[PDB]
Amino acid sequence: MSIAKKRLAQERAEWRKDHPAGFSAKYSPMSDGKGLDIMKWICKIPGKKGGLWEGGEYPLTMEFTEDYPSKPPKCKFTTVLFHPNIYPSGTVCLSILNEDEDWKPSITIKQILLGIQDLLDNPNPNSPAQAEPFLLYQQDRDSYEKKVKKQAIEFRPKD
Repeated sequence: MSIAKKRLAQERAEWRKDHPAGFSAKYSPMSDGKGLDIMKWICKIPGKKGGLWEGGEYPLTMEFTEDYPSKPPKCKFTTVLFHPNIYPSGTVCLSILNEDEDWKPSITIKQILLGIQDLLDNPNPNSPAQAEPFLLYQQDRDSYEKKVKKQAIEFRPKD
């Protein structure tokens, strides 16, 4: 019994018990269609009300290794966001997701997803993972805010 999988099952159980509304966090379907992959989760983050990202839903994967809760998961936005701290790969750059910075083993999935949501509204000037939104954020905020708002519309759930 892996200690990673033991922890992940608890996280999922707790998540179902209580989680923020509008968020989603599930095991991903395995490509062969046979059951779910506990080591790769598919998540959704709603734009925070009142922020630039409001109205959007942002799909993100969390991939865990057998080293987890010791090592953080890797979080990647499925479609890349126009944001200073999201790499062109979609990968989230966030101190609590860095084992050499603020990652600690007790941190929950809920805490990660809320942390990332907060990041969306509050970019961090020292870890710029994407050059142009970082540039615009610093020097032409009005233009940044219009591009972000436009994108938020693009990520509105289908209807």
